[PDB]
Amino acid sequence: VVSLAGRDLLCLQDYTAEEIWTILETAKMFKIWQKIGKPHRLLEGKTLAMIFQKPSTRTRVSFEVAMAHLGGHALYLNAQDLQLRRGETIADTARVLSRYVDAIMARVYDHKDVEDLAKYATVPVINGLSDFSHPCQALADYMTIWEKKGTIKGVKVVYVGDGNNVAHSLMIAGTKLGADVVVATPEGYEPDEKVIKWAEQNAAESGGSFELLHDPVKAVKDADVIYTDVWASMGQEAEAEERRKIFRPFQVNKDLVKHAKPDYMFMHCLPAHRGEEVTDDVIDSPNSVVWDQAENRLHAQKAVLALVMGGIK
Amino acid sequence: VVSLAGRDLLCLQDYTAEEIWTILETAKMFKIWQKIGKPHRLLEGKTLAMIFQKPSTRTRVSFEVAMAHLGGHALYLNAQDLQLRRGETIADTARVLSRYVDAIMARVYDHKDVEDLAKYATVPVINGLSDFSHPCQALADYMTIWEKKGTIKGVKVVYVGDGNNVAHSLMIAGTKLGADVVVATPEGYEPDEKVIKWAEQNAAESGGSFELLHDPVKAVKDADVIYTDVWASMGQEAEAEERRKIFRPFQVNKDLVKHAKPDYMFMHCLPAHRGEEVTDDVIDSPNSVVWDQAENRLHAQKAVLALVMGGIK
Amino acid sequence: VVSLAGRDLLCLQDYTAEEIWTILETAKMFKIWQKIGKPHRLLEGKTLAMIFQKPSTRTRVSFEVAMAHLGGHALYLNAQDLQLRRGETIADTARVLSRYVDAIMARVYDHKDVEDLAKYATVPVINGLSDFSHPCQALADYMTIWEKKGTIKGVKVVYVGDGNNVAHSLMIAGTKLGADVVVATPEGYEPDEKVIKWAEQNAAESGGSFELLHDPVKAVKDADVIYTDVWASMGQEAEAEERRKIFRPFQVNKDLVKHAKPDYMFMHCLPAHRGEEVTDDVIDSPNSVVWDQAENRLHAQKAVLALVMGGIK
Amino acid sequence: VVSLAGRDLLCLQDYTAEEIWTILETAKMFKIWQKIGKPHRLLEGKTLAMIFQKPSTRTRVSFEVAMAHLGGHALYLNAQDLQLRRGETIADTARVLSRYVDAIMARVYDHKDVEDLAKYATVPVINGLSDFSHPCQALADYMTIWEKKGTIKGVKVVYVGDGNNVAHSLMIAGTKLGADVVVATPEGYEPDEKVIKWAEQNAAESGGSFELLHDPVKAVKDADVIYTDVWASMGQEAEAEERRKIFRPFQVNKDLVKHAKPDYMFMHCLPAHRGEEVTDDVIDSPNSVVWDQAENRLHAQKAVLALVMGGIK
Amino acid sequence: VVSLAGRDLLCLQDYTAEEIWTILETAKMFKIWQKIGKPHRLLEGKTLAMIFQKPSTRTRVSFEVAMAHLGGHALYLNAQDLQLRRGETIADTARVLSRYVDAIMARVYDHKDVEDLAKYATVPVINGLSDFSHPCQALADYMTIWEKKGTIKGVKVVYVGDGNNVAHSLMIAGTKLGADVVVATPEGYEPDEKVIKWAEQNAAESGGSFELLHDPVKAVKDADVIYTDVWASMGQEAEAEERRKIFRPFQVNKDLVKHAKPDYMFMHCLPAHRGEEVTDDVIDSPNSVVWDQAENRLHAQKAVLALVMGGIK
Amino acid sequence: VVSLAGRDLLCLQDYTAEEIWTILETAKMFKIWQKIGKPHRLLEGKTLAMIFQKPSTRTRVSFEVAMAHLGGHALYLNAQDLQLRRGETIADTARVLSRYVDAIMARVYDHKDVEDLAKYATVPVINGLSDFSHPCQALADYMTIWEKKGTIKGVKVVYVGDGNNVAHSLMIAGTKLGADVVVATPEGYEPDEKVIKWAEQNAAESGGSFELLHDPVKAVKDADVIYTDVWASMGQEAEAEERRKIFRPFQVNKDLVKHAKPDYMFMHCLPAHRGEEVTDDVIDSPNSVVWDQAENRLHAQKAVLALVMGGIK
Repeated sequence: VVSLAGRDLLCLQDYTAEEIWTILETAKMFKIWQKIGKPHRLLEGKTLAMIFQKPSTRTRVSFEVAMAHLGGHALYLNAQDLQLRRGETIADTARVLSRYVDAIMARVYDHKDVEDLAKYATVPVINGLSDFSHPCQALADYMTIWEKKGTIKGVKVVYVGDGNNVAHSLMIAGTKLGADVVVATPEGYEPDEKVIKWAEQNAAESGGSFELLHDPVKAVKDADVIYTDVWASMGQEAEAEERRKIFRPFQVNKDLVKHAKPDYMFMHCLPAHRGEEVTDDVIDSPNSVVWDQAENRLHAQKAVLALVMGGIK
Repeated sequence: VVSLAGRDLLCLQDYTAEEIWTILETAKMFKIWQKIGKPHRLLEGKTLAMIFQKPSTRTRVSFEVAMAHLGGHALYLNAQDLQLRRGETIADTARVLSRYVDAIMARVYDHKDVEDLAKYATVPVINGLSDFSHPCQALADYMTIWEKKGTIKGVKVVYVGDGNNVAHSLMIAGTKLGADVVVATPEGYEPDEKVIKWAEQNAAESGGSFELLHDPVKAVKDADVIYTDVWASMGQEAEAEERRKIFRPFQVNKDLVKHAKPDYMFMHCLPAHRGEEVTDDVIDSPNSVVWDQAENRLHAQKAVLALVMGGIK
Repeated sequence: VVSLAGRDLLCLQDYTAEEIWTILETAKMFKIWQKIGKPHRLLEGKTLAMIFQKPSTRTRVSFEVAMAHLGGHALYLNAQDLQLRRGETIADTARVLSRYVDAIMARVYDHKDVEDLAKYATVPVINGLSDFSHPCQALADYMTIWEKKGTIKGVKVVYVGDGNNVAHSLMIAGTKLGADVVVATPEGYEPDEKVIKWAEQNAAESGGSFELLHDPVKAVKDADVIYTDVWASMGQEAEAEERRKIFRPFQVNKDLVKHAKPDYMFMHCLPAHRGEEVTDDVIDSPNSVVWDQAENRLHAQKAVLALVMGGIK
Repeated sequence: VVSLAGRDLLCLQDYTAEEIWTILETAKMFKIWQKIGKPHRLLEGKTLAMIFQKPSTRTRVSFEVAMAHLGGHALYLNAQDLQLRRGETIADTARVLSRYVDAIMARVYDHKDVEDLAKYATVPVINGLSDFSHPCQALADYMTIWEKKGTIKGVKVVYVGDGNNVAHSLMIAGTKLGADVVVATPEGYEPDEKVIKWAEQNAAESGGSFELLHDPVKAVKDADVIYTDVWASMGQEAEAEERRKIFRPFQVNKDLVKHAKPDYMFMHCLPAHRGEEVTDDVIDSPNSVVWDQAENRLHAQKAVLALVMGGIK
Repeated sequence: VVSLAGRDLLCLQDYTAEEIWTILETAKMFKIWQKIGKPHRLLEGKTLAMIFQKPSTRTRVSFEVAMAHLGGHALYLNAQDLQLRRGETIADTARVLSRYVDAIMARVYDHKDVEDLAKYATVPVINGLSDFSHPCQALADYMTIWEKKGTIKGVKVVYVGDGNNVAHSLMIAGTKLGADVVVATPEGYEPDEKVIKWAEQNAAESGGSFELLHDPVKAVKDADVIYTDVWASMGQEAEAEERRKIFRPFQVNKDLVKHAKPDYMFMHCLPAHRGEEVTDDVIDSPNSVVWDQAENRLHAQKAVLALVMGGIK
Repeated sequence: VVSLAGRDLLCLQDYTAEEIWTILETAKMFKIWQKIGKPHRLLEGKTLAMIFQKPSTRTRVSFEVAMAHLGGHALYLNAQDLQLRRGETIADTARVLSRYVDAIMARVYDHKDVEDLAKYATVPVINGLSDFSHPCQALADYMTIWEKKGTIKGVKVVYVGDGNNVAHSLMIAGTKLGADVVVATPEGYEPDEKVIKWAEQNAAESGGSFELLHDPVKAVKDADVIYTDVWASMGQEAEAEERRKIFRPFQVNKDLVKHAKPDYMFMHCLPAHRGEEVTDDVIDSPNSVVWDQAENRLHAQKAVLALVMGGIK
């Protein structure tokens, strides 16, 4: 294990497999503490400023509950209080905030904002969701796979659907952890080339693999976990619901799933659009693991805060 | 007294008189603890997610202060973060939330929502206000009557004005507790028939009574407590202020009150529209009890949280 | 030092120099406690209701972090939950709130509102910002000057730009503390005459001085600290950016500053509009003290809460 | 309330109504503490020797759990370890035991034994069950009636079946508490005359009443609570199951019960012989209260130990 | 890991591999805590009623010591106090007991009794030994194999001798955990067909295997652990010591063992009948692991109590 | 004083006078702690397994109360749970028990059993009573003499009656402590020759003495303490009450006692058979000290547990 004291968590490609393992182990520990009822208020009086430039309840309550469990306090800054680059330069808000709080967690559209926030920060900055990546989710996801499957190594996890931020992060972490990851997406909707390049170099070292495809049924062959997420042009509606014809084939359903292992795990980072990317039969099939996966958002984030704030000096 | 560990509080007709008494006694106890300065952080590290689909400060601060006193933490979810049936099925948000928090308190329009929330919950669900009922208010109200009057039994409490959610709850509880309750409302504005039926069966058992009327001065005869609330077509304005001509006669004022006992108590669940349902002379007369009644919202809710979360197993 | 138990903090002209010194000393103490890592949860279970009628992050997080450090809890009431004089008379909300919380801190436009709030309160009311004054800022400001300069007495602090609320408060406190204060503003934009009168009577007693001027370069002569703030017709834009021609001469820049002492301190209460009232060269010059000044908002407010709530009886 | 420090609890006729009320109030308090999860280890290191001359699980686990909750320790002495008058004079075992433990609770056949035990004791002696009386059960019983019914005063509690030890105690307490008690038993099986005499003198003072009868249906008329217990010649079997013909008419069943109030409570001190003294329809009817009644054995005994051992001097 | 809060432990076929792993991990943790001397009284004031319908010291002291370590209290109910279906219906004793204690652990002959106990319970019920299964032993056993061998997966554990309750449980767990399990028994003495069917379906999923045989030397080939237990017609004696001729060939001895791996582990759940199923040379050979295995009964049960009682809500 | 950490207490001839003094001093200390109400839970979480092969309440409750006072837990194993050499070799039960508990205290017939128990133990073994000796009683006895008489040295303690286990131990300790001990017994009923030899060698070193006699009146001449115990063929009854004619002369009574010092102390280890070995006049004469002596069983054993378990390493 290694110290992460004072670190930022913008993107996992900055992390070594050992650092990402440090967080999963501490998280497993905290999860057990919690199941047996053992208190662990390790951050009394510590404060975490959560800046939300676009709502997200799962992230807001998982970070807020995580801090409460550790005895600290998360303040919730909204878009009606905190636009970033509007009433003051991002550098200035970072400077002042770092005089009051102990760590910042930002949920922002433009990844460059969370990056600017970190550069002038002085206090650890965590990325709860940007358009480029979602690290906290990957940690929860691989934590889940690790719990259920017993290992992350030779597991074929395949993501089907639009290549977005969580897709990026599933690639970066799994490939760093040694998993054989494959992503299948409609032709013009594949992950950013930079992260694809990343995924391949990462893969060499962890004897994992990465593989882009454009045919779901091929991708999902003999899969251990099938993962999906909501799809493109979010806010599209009938007035550009085009995502339907193109993405529709990718919908995780009874038939697609049939190509995976009998004991495959279905994952989705929520929210689900039952009917689109996934059907009732799947999310609710006993192969579904969406809730344990949701829960691990609490444990995993509980570990990164303790690790990056607790290691004080 | 009885355990309420794990129970939901959607409507008091599900509660026995003993269960409602359990909460009032624990509440009286907590109120005394508070007056003498004795701490009682019985829920350290416990979290309560408050979902507000429509604002309400009295409820928001009474639940939030109640949890702070017990050492726990209430997270406040707004309408800009949490519409219910919009970005995800109510069943799904209930499932995920119940993986993070320890109890949910919802303030929603449609009572069916709080009901759906409870069905998929796994964690206790409390109804802070729906269009059908307001249990937390009745508990505070009867707690107040119990304090001041010394008993709830043979007390004639009469509600005058539109038959709404608090009207429903005043009927359900008082009639369960043995009070002689009467509700007087303009002809087309009387409580839901289902709760009226409830009130009558309940009344048989607690030797109380219920009685619908349509003439305030008759209703308020020899009354111990006269209760009122804001009136109909809320948001009506001059463009359908019709509530004026019809409801106006019901306005609790110096003359109406004159028919009640000399030592009658005036109650209102706030907010007051001084000038409409009640006049300055009344809410501010020494017969008014609106503030002690407001305060008991803290003590009563402090008891239901401790009772339904504290009794853990 | 003196007790401030139960006091309100609407405006510092109500305070004696000893009372304002009591708060600065307690604040210095709390700042040292904090630097050495010594806990001081003096207000466990205490709650502070923050009413924001107009956003302000620096105030919101400084009060919220201050209460967390003391072990209490601040509830944040927004404009979407709490308009003041809309759904209920300010007297009524004050009455009910004072049945739940231990102190109220209001950020409101009309100073008369914070004044009405205090009159019906029962619980201490603190003014986090009104259009007439900003006491919490002056305390932080003079605390900063006291730290850096070693004294407040014979220090010439000069404010340049529109005479607003913070201008009012810089005058009232500095002049009460014995500083030689001067305010320079464009001809039709000078501080309220009432506070100017105040500043002069105050000055007699503390052998300080006050002096209105309309020429920045004269004002800033041999100055110890040069202070500025954002300027007039806020929300003006190009459609009445008139503030430009008139205020432009007042812009704190390399040349203006050149008239001050070599070791002068530049202060600004933030937010800064780099380019308008101040330029990059100044706020970022090593003479700038804007961040220590921002930080002292935490320590100073931490002292007023402890002082006005801690002294319980 | 009054001190019971150092007292013995052999029979309730030695207790005043105030003393029996002291124990019920302390018990109600402890019950609430328990429902909210508030610890109360008031007897750390204290030990209670339980002597069982004839098995009884309900008593053994209720006393043992009660002491664990208070942080003390109950040692369980069986008939294979402790016959009383066999290997040593009862006076001698009492003397030695009182050098080791803090209170003794004995479950013995001959009431004279528990009486001898107390005479040489030095340490409080509690009677968990003798052939003459069962005080701990009456306390639980009247506690239950008090909880459910709201008072003990004008409540008609009627016991039907063999007049035994619990019958004795129901008479002694209820009549001391002001209840209108009636006992109906087959002709040759009525309570001891001494306790019947007691019941009548007691009744005068508490405006209650007592009344022996020999016709169940008459006895149960308009009853609030109908109570029964197992019946005569225990161990009789077919070889003297005579109790059948004679007692059979007394069996609490659907028809008998029909004469009581609609909201009557059915009580039984357990064990039940479903089929004999009571039928499935009754013990399991929602009018049955046998389990809350069983539970109150814990709370009531928790109060007598705390009261008679806690009040140390 | 997963919550087991409120669960019963009658048979491990109800448990997922993850749930059984949750308990082993928590157990490993508690074992380390214990070796370093770190306290963990996680269940203060909690009580566990142990019902023994047939003696068993190893189980009685392991559960009793486990609860003492956690700060709770186990009450021991014997056959002289608690026959089940004798003086009262099993449903009734379950109801009353669940009003006093926090969990029940039963050691009974007929598995249907422990099943009935759980159905009317309200409080978690643990099966310490029935004629169908012994879950607590399997957990200890696989915990031991996991410690020593480093994994449970590809380990060939073979059980030789009468197919009884522990045989059932070794099959159910090992096969659920992925081990290659084989059971060899004399022709008419093989495990129940239902559990054999279970073992095979379970095996498919955990890439383990199961295999019934009737020739010990074949069974023990290349085995990692050789397990045995006492044999048939217990209480048989010379007057039906028939078990001798038939079972004798199965006796684990120097020769049989010789077919296993050099580093094989010998396990037995005790009591041993040195001379029958195993010889001095084996139980005492350095390949024997019977005591570490016995010890893990403490750690494993310490984990299930903490897990099923500690996770309170 | 000296450490006794990890020691066994089978027989006091293994102990030096300093070791036996270490225990008496620690015992005196614990007795004072207890009289002033000072807690001393020195063995939290520690467990003591008491194995009783033949009942004994005084020993069972003194060890059980002693452990409760120290915050540990004694488990009571009976003859219906633990025969020693029946269902498993004594070596095996010792091995397993020593994996669960922290010390063992055995009450067994055959001293060789307690000796075998200790040989395979790993955990301290204490002998609460065997047929050869009763160490815990001697410690209490000499503690008593030490308290009352002020010293043990030149005190003539004489034992009259059958030479049994306590006789053995009175000889071994007193003679080790320097007392002048004499034992008088009917001709064929004198202490084992081995311990008599012991007593004489021991006596040389502590300038005490030992002396066997067969005439009580001579023995009791000028005695400081006269000690007796129950007599021979226990279970004899009229069908071999022969002990009467032979032992009768030895009965401690008014006349015999008359030969002792005026301030002599009468001791008996209980149980007393008032009428046989001693008469009412003696055990109850103010010269009797049987109860203080009984009480010191608690203090003395409280010291050996703390000493042999507390000194951990």
